[PDB]
Amino acid sequence: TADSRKTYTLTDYLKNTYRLKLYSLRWISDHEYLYKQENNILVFNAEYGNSSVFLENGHSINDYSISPDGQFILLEYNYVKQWRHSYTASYDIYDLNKRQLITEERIPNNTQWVTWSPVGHKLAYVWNNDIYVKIEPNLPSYRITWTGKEDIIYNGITDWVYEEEVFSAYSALWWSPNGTFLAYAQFNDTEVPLIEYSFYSDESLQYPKTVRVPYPKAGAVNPTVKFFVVNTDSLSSVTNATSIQITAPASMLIGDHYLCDVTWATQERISLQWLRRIQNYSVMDICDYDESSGRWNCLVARQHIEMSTTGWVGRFRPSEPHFTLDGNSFYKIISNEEGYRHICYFQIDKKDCTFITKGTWEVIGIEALTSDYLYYISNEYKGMPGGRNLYKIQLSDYTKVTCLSCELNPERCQYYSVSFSKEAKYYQLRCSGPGLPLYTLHSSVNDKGLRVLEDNSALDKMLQNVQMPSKKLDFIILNETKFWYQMILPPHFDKSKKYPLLLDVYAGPCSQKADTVFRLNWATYLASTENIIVASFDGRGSGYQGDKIMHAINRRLGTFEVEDQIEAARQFSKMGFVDNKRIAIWGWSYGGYVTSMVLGSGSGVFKCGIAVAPVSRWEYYDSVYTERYMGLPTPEDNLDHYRNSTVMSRAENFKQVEYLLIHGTADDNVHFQQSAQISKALVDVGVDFQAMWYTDEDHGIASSTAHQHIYTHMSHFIKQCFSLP
Amino acid sequence: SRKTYTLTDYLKNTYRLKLYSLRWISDHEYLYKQENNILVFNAEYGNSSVFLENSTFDEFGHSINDYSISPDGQFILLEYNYVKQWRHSYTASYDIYDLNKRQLITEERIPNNTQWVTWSPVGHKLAYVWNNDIYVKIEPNLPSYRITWTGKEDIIYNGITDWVYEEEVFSAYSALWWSPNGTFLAYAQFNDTEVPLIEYSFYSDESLQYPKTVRVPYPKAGAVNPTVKFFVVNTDSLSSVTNATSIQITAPASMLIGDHYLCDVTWATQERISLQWLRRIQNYSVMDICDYDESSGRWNCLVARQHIEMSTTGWVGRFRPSEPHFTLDGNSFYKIISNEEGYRHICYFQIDKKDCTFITKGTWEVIGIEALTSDYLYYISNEYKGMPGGRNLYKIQLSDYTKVTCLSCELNPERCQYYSVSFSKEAKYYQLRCSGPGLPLYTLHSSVNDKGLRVLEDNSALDKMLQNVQMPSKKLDFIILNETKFWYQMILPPHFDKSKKYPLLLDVYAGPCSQKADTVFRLNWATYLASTENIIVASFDGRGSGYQGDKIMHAINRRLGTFEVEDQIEAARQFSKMGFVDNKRIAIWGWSYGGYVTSMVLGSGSGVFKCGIAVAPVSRWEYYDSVYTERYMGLPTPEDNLDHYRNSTVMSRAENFKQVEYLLIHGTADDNVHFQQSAQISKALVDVGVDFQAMWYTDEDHGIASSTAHQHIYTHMSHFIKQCFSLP
Ligand SMILES: *[C@@H]1O[C@H](CO)[C@@H](O)[C@H](O)[C@H]1NC(C)=O
Ligand SMILES: *[C@@H]1O[C@H](CO)[C@@H](O)[C@H](O)[C@H]1NC(C)=O
Ligand SMILES: *[C@@H]1O[C@H](CO)[C@@H](O)[C@H](O)[C@H]1NC(C)=O
Ligand SMILES: *[C@@H]1O[C@H](CO)[C@@H](O)[C@H](O)[C@H]1NC(C)=O
Repeated sequence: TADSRKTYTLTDYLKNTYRLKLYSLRWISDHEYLYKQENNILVFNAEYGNSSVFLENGHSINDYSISPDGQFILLEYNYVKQWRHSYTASYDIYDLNKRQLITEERIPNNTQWVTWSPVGHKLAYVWNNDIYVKIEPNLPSYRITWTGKEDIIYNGITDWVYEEEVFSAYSALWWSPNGTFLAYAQFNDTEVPLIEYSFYSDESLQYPKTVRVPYPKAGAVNPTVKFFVVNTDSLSSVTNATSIQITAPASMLIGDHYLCDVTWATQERISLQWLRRIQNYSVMDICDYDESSGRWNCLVARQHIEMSTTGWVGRFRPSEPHFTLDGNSFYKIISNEEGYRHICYFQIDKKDCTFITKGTWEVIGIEALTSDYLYYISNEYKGMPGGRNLYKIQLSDYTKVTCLSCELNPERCQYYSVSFSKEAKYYQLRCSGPGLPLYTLHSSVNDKGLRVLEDNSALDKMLQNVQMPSKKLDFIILNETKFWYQMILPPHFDKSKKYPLLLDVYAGPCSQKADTVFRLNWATYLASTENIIVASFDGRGSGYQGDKIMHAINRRLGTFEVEDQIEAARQFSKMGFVDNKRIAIWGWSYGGYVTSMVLGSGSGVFKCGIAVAPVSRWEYYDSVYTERYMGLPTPEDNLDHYRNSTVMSRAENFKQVEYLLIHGTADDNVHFQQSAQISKALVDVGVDFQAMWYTDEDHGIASSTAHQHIYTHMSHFIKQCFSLP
Repeated sequence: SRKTYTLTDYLKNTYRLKLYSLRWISDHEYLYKQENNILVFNAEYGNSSVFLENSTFDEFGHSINDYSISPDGQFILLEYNYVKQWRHSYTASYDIYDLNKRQLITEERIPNNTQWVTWSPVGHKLAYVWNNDIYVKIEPNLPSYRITWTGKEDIIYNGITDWVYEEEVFSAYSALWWSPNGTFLAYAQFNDTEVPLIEYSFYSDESLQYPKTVRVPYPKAGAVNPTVKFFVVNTDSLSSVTNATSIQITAPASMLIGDHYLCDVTWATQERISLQWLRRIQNYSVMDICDYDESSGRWNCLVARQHIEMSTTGWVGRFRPSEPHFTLDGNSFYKIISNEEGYRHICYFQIDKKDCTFITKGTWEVIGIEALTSDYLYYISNEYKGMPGGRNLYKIQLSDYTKVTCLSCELNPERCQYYSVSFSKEAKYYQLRCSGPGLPLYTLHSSVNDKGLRVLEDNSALDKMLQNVQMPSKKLDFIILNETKFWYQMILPPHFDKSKKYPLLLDVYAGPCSQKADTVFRLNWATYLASTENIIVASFDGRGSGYQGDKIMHAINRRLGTFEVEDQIEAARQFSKMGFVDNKRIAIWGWSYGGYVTSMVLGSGSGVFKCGIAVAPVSRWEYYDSVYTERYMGLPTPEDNLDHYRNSTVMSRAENFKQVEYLLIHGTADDNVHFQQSAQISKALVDVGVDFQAMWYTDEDHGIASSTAHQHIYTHMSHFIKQCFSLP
């Protein structure tokens, strides 16, 4: 009479047998959007529901991109991945009057970035590290920049560290809304040291190649930045156009520093956010074009400073300013007196700022700013850090708070994100759990529910045939403070049996792993098929619960986060249904670091662990991330905690545990170096362990074949550790 | 019951073999280090005195790695700051102590980053290499004379080898040869300008923030090789007012027509030198004999004195052309050469005649010529009892070479079947070294009447320790497959029941030229496996091992990864049907060429092997070096042998690994078999969805021989095997 449905199996996960539909769409105006219906790209109506085929069923096309004036379309193909965001591609442009490929002045192959202007059909592209502007797809490119040099000078695109860590994007250029100006950044990596690693390629390659990338590790030379802006409107200087530099404020010129972002606030006002390499001080420069000359006016009474007292500035970087349409006001998320991030309103002419939200909860992002409302996401509802809901607040009197999503579907839906059309006339709401993802469309006017876009009924019906695990989300209180955790529980869970326990850890700063999101992943398999409980715990300083929790780790990575994982397992351990002799832990990247530090703790709580692409020593990781939390590796600053918080210093304690260490050899992010040094430390101390390298894989180990292999291999390891035939 | 031989005993050298390492300094005396200081011994009577007391307060301030006494006993050279490079390559600091006073030499010292130093064969001249250039000192306390000016890191090598010449050709770092006197210094120059680099990462100390890329000129199969020149200097010509002049000797035109190697150089007299050259298609070698012309300063290589070596069945020599052994007069020499039925025997040559007379014959092989006097030749062979894995010393009369005496065969027939020998100057005395199958035994003899003089070391101390350990036994025997017998050994666990069912590890190497079944006493990993874990460790010599004639050896010519692999499987099969072996628990492992075989075996689909360990395997011959690879495989081109290069990769057999448990191990700083090779294996297994185990050892080279890594790799392999064999 026991349940005899199939379980959710490893093959299920790897083959993606059970598909989550995500209804991915792209707004193209205020009332119409783009959606791929299987083989076709449809255009839809927001007001109603009429759709029409836009493009229906040699070159595999990676993406299509239409100009804001509807007259041309770009398609990229021959797509070749670089780093996380960076790519090269070929581009051809077609007409939108006569669906015909433009034959003449064609964008070069090996182009690195392309972008329409916000209006009209202007195009700027980056190729061999220099910026080019096409006045029209048929006419000739104008060369804006002549300094570009492989691995040395980057114009209009980022170098490695700016791509991964500060911009989270490859693009380093910014059209004015007019289309008049084109702003761009220039990066100089001349003195940045290179990470070099072997790349083995196809078996046919007789000698291995070595990849060389400018990559500043903690306390190494950082690249330098310059900011320029060019007038594309009138630039009759066809051979040599004239670029106008805006310097950082003298506040920044005292040492090395970063450009964090640029925002055009109006047609002739641009905002620059700079940050010192000691990332506890950031300045906002407001710069105004003066038509009498060709200069810009930054440094004045318009500077807005942000200092961090108990940590660093922002979560992963200073918050983005949102400007009014007549932009001499802007809204920005800022940590307040009690240490919770809320929205402050700014006036551009001096003054401080005025908060318009408050409470023991955090605004995560401002999603849209209209002439009458500000929309934002927060975890206010039900006091649940792991929840996310859409809110709107009235502009003039900001007391008026409506939640747009909270009560839509409170059982199924506790984790919302949003996508607004042009002018925020409509929005797609995206519910990511704990139910099956639910995707709805709304009009802002009365924010009425128009339609349900996707309800994942299909998946739901399939899953009825499968023994699926449940997820429990709750909290424990260690010394005065609630700390949240989640458990993935085997089907037909029986609190009178003993189950093995896998702690899934990331535990990096700014981070959150106990949440309300629905996932089908490796944990799903472990719970369903192998009857393993998979838990996650957010300790000090996980994110989204105030600075007192988040900043607890400042200048002291690999202490309190590791501590809290241990004693979380101890508490989990005390409940009757957890087998104390079969507790394990695994994690990736920062999670690999914490796993390794836990296993080397000597705690005696954990039987075994798996570390995938771990950091091992903070001097090995990039300057922007680690220096944010760790300061600089010098005697004068924080060298001392840099040295006592390596994995290698704890190798002796690994004698007690079964350890599995995995790393891709072409990891450009966390370098194979880091695991190479862990293994050497373990060897030197006489500790046995298991290892696996993945040839030519990077940080994601994300090739279809490698993806399957790694999870297969980890499943074998876990099962043997827990004595599961 | 008694204690077993445990893994720790192997790793910690608990039970040590004692050696007796001596250095003949004359025709009747040898040096020997006893505990701390250096003794000099009279061979006839065995009495000794102190040559150098236990007082390194001459340096005192540096700990000495090694040292070297000048031939005339006047000086001692000590090295410190020893820094390993490749297999034989290293760099060091050096001081010279003048033994006939008390003081070290302080002015005109040997520079601190020196790459190689050697005394002359007599007297106390010195030649050394520093920044890739050769220097000579006529006296330790006189200034150095610079001989070469072209030296350039990683590009021009004077007096020292580049990678491929060090590893594969000379088997040494040195590329200089003093004449016997020695008035002349001969040296080779290597030019690696157009040789592609192998690049790999070196991670170094934890404190190194950025990994460094190591770049080494290394010719892979069918790439641009280094070129060589050869010179000789008249050292007696160096004076305060006289420059160094380096006379070139050019290769013969039969070599100059294409790519070629310098194989070896042998001084025949104080005025006569032999050089062996080898074509890159290694089917053809030429030996030149060159005479010094007094009033010219030239070296004359008469065409009439050339001798050429060709093969049909295969390549020339075992790993290289054999060495010539010249008579005192220098007008004749003896060389080991393959005969009509493919057996290596001693041929006698006159330097001006092409036709050579064989003076030994039989279905066995001469391994080496050890000594030549005016009346006898001494050599080692495996003739005795028809056992290819035994070695005995014989002597043969030069006149009636039909008169042969075996000098070691019957000295101790049960305990001693594997000998090597060290003769004195002019061969008045010799030390016999017995290496198995019993405990090592060292003896001294007089050549006069092959009288035994005394036992030097009998390892009595080790035997008595070993009486309290459960030691395994060694069985050496053969099977016959078709027309031929093939030899194997088994390490047998103590208490060995021939009806009970034992798990079997096949220990394999099986590279060309090689031998894994023999008479040697070893304390190793297999000893622990047998003694502690009760596992039988077998090895098998198939096609094309030595030392059993060209018929067996050349069988894999141009076909690496075929018959070698077949024969290991067959061997396991014939072991299988023994009542004392469990066919459900057969494993295989090997290192280097042995890792390749292991891998090709496991990927075979044989069904024989449950599991397997490959340590630093070759996976694809295009990845390995020109000299070794092309010897057996020719060139990777359509017109030659590319078809089989492509047919003999481990990667091609990836899908067949589904059925076995595979552990793949490789050091990341392997300069010899590059990590690339295992990296391609792993990728091919990944791409085919085959699970396996892996281990890298960062910064370890081909031998994985660092103290801690050695310990780690063996305990890791032991865990793997035991779990394979359901042992623990
Ligand atoms: C309905 O939407 C389609 C999609 O583009 C559009 O073409 C059509 O004009 C819409 N219908 C009306 C009457 O607006
Ligand atoms: C980049 O910086 C280097 C080193 O300071 C300098 O020589 C060079 O002029 C800079 N390049 C540009 C285009 O600014
Ligand atoms: C050994 O004794 C012999 C015979 O008395 C003597 O001639 C010789 O000097 C001694 N050798 C040494 C090195 O002690
Ligand atoms: C080394 O060979 C190159 C040819 O590639 C040549 O240019 C150079 O002169 C050679 N060096 C010597 C010392 O002959």
